[PDB]
Amino acid sequence: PCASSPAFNERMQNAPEGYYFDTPYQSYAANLLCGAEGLPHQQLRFDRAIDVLIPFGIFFYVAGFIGWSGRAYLISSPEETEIFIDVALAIKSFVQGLLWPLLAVKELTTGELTAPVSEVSVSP
Amino acid sequence: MKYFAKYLTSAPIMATVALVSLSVVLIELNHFFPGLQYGTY
Amino acid sequence: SHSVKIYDTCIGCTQCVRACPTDVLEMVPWDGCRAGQIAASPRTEDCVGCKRCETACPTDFLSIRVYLGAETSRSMGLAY
Amino acid sequence: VQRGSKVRILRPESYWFREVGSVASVDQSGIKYPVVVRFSKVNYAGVNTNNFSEAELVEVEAPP
Amino acid sequence: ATKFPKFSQELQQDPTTRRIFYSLATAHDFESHDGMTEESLYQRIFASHFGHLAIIFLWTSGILFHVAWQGNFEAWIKDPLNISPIAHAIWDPQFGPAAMDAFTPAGAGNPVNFCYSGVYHWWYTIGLRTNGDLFAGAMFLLLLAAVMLYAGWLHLQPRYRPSLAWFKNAESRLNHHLAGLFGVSSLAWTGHLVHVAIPESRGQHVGWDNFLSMPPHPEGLKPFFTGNWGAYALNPDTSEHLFNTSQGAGTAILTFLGGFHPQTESLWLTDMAHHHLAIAVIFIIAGHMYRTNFGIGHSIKEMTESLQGPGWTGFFIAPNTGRGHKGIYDAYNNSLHFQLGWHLACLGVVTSLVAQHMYAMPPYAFIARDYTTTAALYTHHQYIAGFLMLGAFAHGGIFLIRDYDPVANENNVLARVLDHKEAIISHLSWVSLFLGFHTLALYVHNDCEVAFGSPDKQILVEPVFAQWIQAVHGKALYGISSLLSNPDSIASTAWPNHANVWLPGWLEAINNGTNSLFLAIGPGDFLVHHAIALGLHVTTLILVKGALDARGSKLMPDKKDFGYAFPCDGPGRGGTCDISAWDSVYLATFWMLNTLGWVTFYWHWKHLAIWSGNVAQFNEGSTYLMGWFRDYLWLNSAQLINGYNPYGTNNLAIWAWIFLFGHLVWAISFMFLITWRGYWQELIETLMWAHENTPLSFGYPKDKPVALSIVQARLVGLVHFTVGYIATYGAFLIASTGSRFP
Amino acid sequence: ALTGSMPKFGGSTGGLLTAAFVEERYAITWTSSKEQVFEMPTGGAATMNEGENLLELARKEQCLALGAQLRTKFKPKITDYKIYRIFPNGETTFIHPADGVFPEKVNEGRGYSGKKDRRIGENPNPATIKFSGQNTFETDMKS
Amino acid sequence: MALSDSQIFLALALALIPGFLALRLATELYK
Amino acid sequence: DATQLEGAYAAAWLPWIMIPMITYILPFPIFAIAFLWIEREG
Ligand code: F6C
Ligand code: CLA
Ligand code: CLA
Ligand code: CLA
Ligand code: CLA
Ligand SMILES: CCCCCCCCCCCCCCCC(=O)OC[C@H](COP(=O)(O)OC[C@@H](O)CO)OC(=O)CCCCCCCCCCCCCCC
Repeated sequence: PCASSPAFNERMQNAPEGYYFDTPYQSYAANLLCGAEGLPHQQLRFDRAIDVLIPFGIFFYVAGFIGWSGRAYLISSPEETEIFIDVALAIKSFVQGLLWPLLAVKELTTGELTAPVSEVSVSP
Repeated sequence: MKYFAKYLTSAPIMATVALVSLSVVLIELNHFFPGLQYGTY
Repeated sequence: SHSVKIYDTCIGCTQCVRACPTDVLEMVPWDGCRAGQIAASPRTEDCVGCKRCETACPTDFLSIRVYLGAETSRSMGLAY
Repeated sequence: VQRGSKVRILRPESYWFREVGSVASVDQSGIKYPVVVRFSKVNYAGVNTNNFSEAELVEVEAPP
Repeated sequence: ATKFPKFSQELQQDPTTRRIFYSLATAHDFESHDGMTEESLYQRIFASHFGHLAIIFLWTSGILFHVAWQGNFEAWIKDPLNISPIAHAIWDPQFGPAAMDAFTPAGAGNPVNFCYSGVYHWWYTIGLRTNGDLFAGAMFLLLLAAVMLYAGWLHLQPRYRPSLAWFKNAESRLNHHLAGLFGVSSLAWTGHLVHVAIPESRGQHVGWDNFLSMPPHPEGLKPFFTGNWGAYALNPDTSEHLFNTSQGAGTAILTFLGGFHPQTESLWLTDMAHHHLAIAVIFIIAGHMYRTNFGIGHSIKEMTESLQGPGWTGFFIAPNTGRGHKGIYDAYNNSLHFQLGWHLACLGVVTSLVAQHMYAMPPYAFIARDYTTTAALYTHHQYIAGFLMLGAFAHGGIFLIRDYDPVANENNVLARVLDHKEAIISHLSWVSLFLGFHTLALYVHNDCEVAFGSPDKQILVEPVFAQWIQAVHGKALYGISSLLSNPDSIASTAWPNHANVWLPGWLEAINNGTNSLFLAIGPGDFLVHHAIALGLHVTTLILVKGALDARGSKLMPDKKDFGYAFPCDGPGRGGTCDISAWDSVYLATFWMLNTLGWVTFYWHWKHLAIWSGNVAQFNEGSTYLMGWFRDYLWLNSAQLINGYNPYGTNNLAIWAWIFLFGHLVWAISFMFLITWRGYWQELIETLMWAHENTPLSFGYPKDKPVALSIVQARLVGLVHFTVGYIATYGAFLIASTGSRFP
Repeated sequence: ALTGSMPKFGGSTGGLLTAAFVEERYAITWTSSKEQVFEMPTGGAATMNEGENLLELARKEQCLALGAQLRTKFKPKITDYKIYRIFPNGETTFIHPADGVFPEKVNEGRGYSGKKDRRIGENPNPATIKFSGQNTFETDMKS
Repeated sequence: MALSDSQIFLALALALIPGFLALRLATELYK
Repeated sequence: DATQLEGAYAAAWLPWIMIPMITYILPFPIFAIAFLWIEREG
């Protein structure tokens, strides 16, 4: 642990204080796992399971939000809506884009998330 | 000002406002703990 | 010399002939399209290979193809 | 195939292979590629229509 | 019309200087040659192979001759830790006496080159002890090269040229190569290892004058014929055995100790003799599988054509593959490009295996302590392997252009991967994009944290999966009591059998934290492994994309009618620069070079920090990119670039000169790579004006000066980029290691 | 044998070289209604005489660039230009217009010289014409 | 021990056999 | 010590003549032979 690490205290008690090392060296040292160089190492264990879910799972929501807002705006379109973003249809695809997680599983089973092999252009 | 609103809905204007609006997390990364590691939130 | 081949998707628009800088191409009667014309490439010993004829062709895919072949002093565009 | 029918292209070398385009006009002059098909999506050369045979088209919408 | 080249009438009609350049880079493409039949093609390739083996034997003979005449082999076997092996002698008349003195060591009377190829260690581990032994080997290889040359000349004679059905025999060749090129050769190498190498390792001299006298074992072929084979594994070399001397020696010839000889820090010679014997027996067995002309055996064609459909008699691990492997045997056997691109992929995987295995399990005596030799050998084989993997995909594309038959391969696996090639290319693109964004952004975050005075805020992710695979082999470096790390586990004990007699020797070596066998890895290793993943994925993207789009894409549907290498299809359709499949191997050579740069940079810095003792330099300095820039490139350059300064010259003067030479060649590449053809053609037209109008200038070009063609200059700039990239790093790696650790 | 006055020009470095007299030269003749300045394809400005003009150039592309300039940059257009190929023995050969019309029009009697009744995407794929000499468009079938 | 002058001259004379065998194979492969 | 090039090896007079032959005496004849080979006419 970082609290009992013997090398992590030589960056504790000799560093600028400021507001980037004083309110950040604490919460960090309480709940991190340092090695031998006095450096927090991002671990992947059972204790990290409810730690790495908030970077991994909460990024998946906002990334799918962006990808589904870019989808629902662009199915309802036609070469002027990409230049001049129609703010009304953008808000319509954002409101539906909020709960995109449900809509995404309401497309795969219905077969309207994927296109047929003969309805998509290919090359020789 | 009929097309002044339309010019403000153009791709560069939406681009610049989107970057500055998502990138204003300056205040989110200064309000509480300007250093936030993976296991600390 | 290069090989300039004209295929039956030609529509006789003449644009390949007009775009040729070295006069390789001309129009011949065909009755295989409604223009009644098709391109031909007899003076293909003159072909430099610029493919302006292919840029001028409107059909998809091109009704005229240039295949760069053995280089001569004419196809290399050499005034020396 | 006559004017207005949406057709899918069966020409492998076409830019719009396996794509739906609207028939503009069919030529009854006995030429090799009589059907003119027009596409909402342009090719690389900047051309959105082309002449096809009837044998390389599949009707997907009868004209209304 | 000239008479050169005789293999192409179209290049003889060429009135310009292009035919000289195109006759050099189309000379070995026998398929596209005038009046070439398939039979004449195979026969010419056979004779070319013989001439190639002759060149290899002449090269090895020359290495042996120059170590025996100008090296210090006999002086180096006395102390292979404090004496630098010598390659050959310098005879540059342009040296000043300051360079003659700098390239002369303490024990030499002339300027010499220090050998970094490792042949001293290899020859010392296999029995060679004197310059006479080296000279005898060199003269044997000279005569063997003459034999290969005569064989190649002989099989071009009309009564001796093999028929095409002989070349198509894929059942006889596999039997004779498995059993007789891999088996009998490895059995003979086991014979040498127990007759010469292990005896000379113990101090007894065995030569072609007393080997019939001296038995390899006290009971000569008594335990083998009687069936008691465990006698050959009795009384091995003790831990306090000194190589080439009888102090600590044993008598065993085939034992399975595992780990390393503790005095040479290399693999045991009894283990290597036992290895090559157990390899020879299995390969001699395996060369009995296919039928030639004795009825018994398999047919490869019937085995491949039987993987068509579903069911247990059919291809059941992928029943939805259409015609399965029908036509795949003929695609392999008829196409020489399919075979060459397949064999190049196999050889490029084996060469990377060679590089990855010979540093972690050193096979030669005292080569783990020759640091520059170890580094040079790893980098050598990894770059050879990257080139072989690049040529594998090159000839996979050339097969799909030239030899692929879409009707013989109708709806099989090959034609089934050609169908959905956009899925393969887009998913390689996704993996490449994910790896690149994440690895670069993690490195740049670490840079910005360290620059802003917060090394503690770096994102340091441990390679827990590879640390666990290090633990399942018996590494107690971490707190993971896994399979072989757990001493009373099912894997460690071999419960019914208890015959893993390799376990104590192997755990003496993996836990020994001084060798390279399973080095300790931390957060700086995870990032560079993800960079290597990115590099292999993007190189595979470029090569796979260019091979699968070789026959045609949407931008150029009839690309197979234009060949493998062609400049472009003009500026129509938006422009079609670098559209050929050859241009993909072109564009992926840069990415192969970059990936192998990352690989060898990682290996070299990891080992420099280990060899110096300051492993924390790489540990807490390889997680951000300025640490790579400053603690690796800038720091280990101070001795190289001071090879000659305004005060004098040391023996690193040639490495400084070659460092600058590689920089020059790499920069010259950018001239061919950035500037394109029409600029130079107009410049050459002005030069032609100037020459015809100057007095007293009586020469005139027989063949018209033209600028290098588009594909030609792509190849020339790529060759320059490659040669300068290899020269710069070869000069830096030999001088940053040979100076710190002389 | 060729009629026409050489256009009034001061000379240039862009003109004829050795290959003009050892390989081939081209000549373009045209009639102009007035004495007027054109651009040489070799660089510079020359003046065409009123009446018949004859100019020797090194390439057929230069003669066709000049001819395209004559029929597009001048009002009234000069469309009566004729291009000849001159050989080192003196032999002159009338090449443009090859027929006597103008390739862009259609004459009854020209004849097919590049036509391949196919549709490009159906050339014989190269696995079958390997050791033959033919390459994929210089063939006769359609697969 | 070190090589002798006669051992170097033996090498030089014996490499004339691959030297002319290589020329024979090069001209038999027909440039 | 080393005022000039030496050979502490057998037949050390052989570099003295072999380096001129391989590097600046025989190469221009070889270049001339190859130039005459590539420029000969049918
Ligand atoms: C022989 C033949 C001939 C002649 C005569 O004869 C000649 C001449 C001239 C004159 C006139 C002039 C001036 C001179 C001077 O100053 O400068 C020098 C250079 C040189 C190179 C010099 C040269 C000399 C000669 C070569 C001599 C010889 C030597 C020997 C013989 C060798 C030996 C042999 C053996 C076998 C190896 C020139 C020049 C030029 N070039 Mg020129 N050449 C020629 C060749 C060549 C080739 C191969 C190439 C490719 C590399 C080129 C290239 C070039 C360029 C880039 C340029 C330039 O810049 C310049 C000019 O333009 O101005 C303006 N060019 N030029
Ligand atoms: C940077 C990668 C790298 C490294 C460290 C080496 C290292 C080595 N190579 Mg090499 N080699 C490489 C890439 C590399 N190779 C590639 C990509 C090719 C394919 C063309 C070769 C082909 C090759 C041959 C034919 C031979 C070697 C040999 C050797 C060994 C002796 C030379 C020496 O001591 O150090 C110096 C290393 C340098 C890179 C010095 C720079 C010299 C520049 C590169 C000359 C440019 C020529 C060309 C690009 C590659 C030449 C490499 C080689 C001659 C040194 C040495 C272990 C020799 C050997 O096997 O010993 C018995 C040998 O005969 N290699
Ligand atoms: C291919 C292996 C090889 C290589 C790379 C070298 C390299 C060298 N030799 Mg050596 N040599 C070799 C084989 C080789 N030798 C063999 C087998 C013999 C026994 C006859 C000799 C006998 C020899 C002598 C007497 C001398 C050298 C010397 C030298 C050095 C200067 C060059 C020279 O004078 O050439 C001289 C070459 C010969 C007299 C005979 C060469 C015969 C080889 C086998 C030719 C190999 C051709 C090759 C396989 C074809 C490649 C094709 C092409 C694409 C490159 C140089 C380092 C000189 C030296 O020591 O410098 C200080 C010196 O004077 N060599
Ligand atoms: C037992 C009989 C026999 C043997 C020994 C061979 C041997 C050979 N054949 Mg042949 N062949 C045979 C029967 C045989 N053949 C029959 C019956 C047929 C008719 C079907 C053929 C038809 C045939 C053809 C058409 C060709 C060959 C070729 C070859 C050569 C290719 C392999 C090579 O270059 O060397 C090296 C390979 C090895 C030494 C083994 C490689 C194993 C791995 C890759 C390396 C070993 C790993 C190990 C770590 C190495 C460390 C060493 C290091 C420390 C120095 C080789 C010498 C090729 C040729 O013509 O060459 C002239 C070729 O084109 N053969
Ligand atoms: C077993 C190995 C092997 C073999 C037999 C071949 C054989 C062949 N390849 Mg090849 N290839 C290979 C591996 C191999 N390849 C590898 C490892 C790569 C990746 C680098 C390639 C990538 C490749 C491409 C892209 C192409 C081929 C082609 C060919 C064919 C013609 C080659 C040629 O034109 O003649 C002779 C060519 C030369 C003699 C050129 C030599 C110059 C090279 C490039 C660099 C020389 C190094 C330089 C001089 C060092 C100087 C440094 C110092 C002095 C300063 C031929 C059948 C061509 C083909 O099939 O056409 C359709 C083709 O386009 N290959
Ligand atoms: C390495 C030591 C120093 C090197 C110096 C010598 C280097 C090679 C010199 C080339 C002269 C050969 C001229 C052939 C003249 C000849 O007989 O022409 C034969 C052939 C074409 O001849 P034609 O059929 O046109 O012959 C017609 C007329 O001769 C009369 O009809 O040319 C070739 O084969 C070129 C390929 C040779 C490729 C050579 C490379 C092989 C390396 C050889 C190593 C030589 C070592 C010799 C000493 C041991």
